[PDB]
Amino acid sequence: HHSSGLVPRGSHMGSIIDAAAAAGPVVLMETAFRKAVESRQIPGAVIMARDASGNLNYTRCFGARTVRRDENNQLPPLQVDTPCRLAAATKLLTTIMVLQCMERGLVDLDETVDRLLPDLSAMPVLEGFDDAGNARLRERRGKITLRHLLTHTSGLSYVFLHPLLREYMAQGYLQSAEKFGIQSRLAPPAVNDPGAEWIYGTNLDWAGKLVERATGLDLEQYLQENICAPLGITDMTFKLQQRPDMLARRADQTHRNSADGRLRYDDSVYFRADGEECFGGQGVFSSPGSYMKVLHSLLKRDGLLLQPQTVDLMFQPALEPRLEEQMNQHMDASPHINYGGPMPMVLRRSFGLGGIIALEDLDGENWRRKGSLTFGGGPNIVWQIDPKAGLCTLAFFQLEPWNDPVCRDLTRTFEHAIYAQYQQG
Ligand SMILES: CCC(C)(C)C(=O)O[C@H]1C[C@@H](C)C=C2C=C[C@H](C)[C@H](CC[C@@H](O)C[C@@H](O)CC(=O)O)[C@H]21
Repeated sequence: HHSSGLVPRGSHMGSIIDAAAAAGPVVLMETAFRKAVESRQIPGAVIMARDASGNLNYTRCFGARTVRRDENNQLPPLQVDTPCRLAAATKLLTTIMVLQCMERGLVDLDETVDRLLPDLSAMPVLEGFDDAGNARLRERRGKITLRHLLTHTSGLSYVFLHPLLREYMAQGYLQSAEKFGIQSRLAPPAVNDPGAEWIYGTNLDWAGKLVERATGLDLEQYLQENICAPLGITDMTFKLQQRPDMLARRADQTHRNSADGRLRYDDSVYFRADGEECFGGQGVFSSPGSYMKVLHSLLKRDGLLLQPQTVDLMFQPALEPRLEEQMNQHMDASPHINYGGPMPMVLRRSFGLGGIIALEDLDGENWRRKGSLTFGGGPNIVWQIDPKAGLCTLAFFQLEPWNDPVCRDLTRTFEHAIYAQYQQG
């Protein structure tokens, strides 16, 4: 029997083991993250999950925001409020800003870009190269609309992804299209006509210019007034170099070397210069906490950023059958790029406004459902919103290259565990 005036706890090996039940999925998953930090496989990570109701409000932070030791010879922690490089996780923010312009009657999604982006309309299509080493350029067929930009179906690509453009750079055509070591996302030509194929490209850099020109505000000021202010966010900016308080606390980028799998400090150009202009495809710095506030508002359909019916538009498959099948073919054949991060490498998908849409359940009732929206950012950041499950999640790393196996595996383990314990319906 228990001791007088003391709580009856476990008094021997039998009842102490039985004092608490076995470890559930989330506890086991946290141990995997702690082991990855301890064994030096990752620098650190922040993982977050929320439902609409508020009953799920889960945030865990592991490890360091850098591999560089501080003034006290320590590795400072990656925190929920640590300023991080979002890279392509910026695209969701820019998509929201575009849709607000639509709501306010400043733009129409199906109007051609010619009016606000005559500099894009005038850009030719790079068809190939001549034998002497000269670009063969031609006129675009059909018009680019704002909806082509939001769905990556405009004909635009990225220089570091398409072979025609990689050659274009090698020939010296983009020597003068860069400042502070940051290359312009507006200078390079298109590689196809609009509507022809899904191609990942500088579409949101152009869409951000459209927002600036539609509103008469620079994207930074538009961001502050229309996304940050309504959510009470004070640390989300294109202009990190103008915020000494964020600079003093920011993450460093870490890179994993292909040869020995070791983590090294990545002296990224993006952390020493903001660049002259706001690039809505890649340019925002923020904390995981503030990014989750964006995801959560969208999940809740609380009208703080967009009207609920406009948010619903983001989750609708935007691609006609021909493009849907071409995008899926491309993505299935490109696991070395892997736009979908932790998702199964073969999956029926479409593209919405702001990310990839799952057209089927990822694993029946165990994980993300049909209708879920997702994308990511370079440093292994992955976000998703799942209206059917009533969940949104984010996994924030500051580690390149994209599609790192350790990060992807941990991210999958995180989501699986959260869905197993907390998914509803
Ligand atoms: C500039 C990087 C960008 C496009 C904003 C970005 O976040 O896309 C990420 C997001 C992810 C969902 C899909 C991606 C598709 C293709 C790439 C492997 C890309 C990461 C490339 C990056 O590791 C190297 C660049 O940073 C080079 C440069 O900036 O010149 C990666």
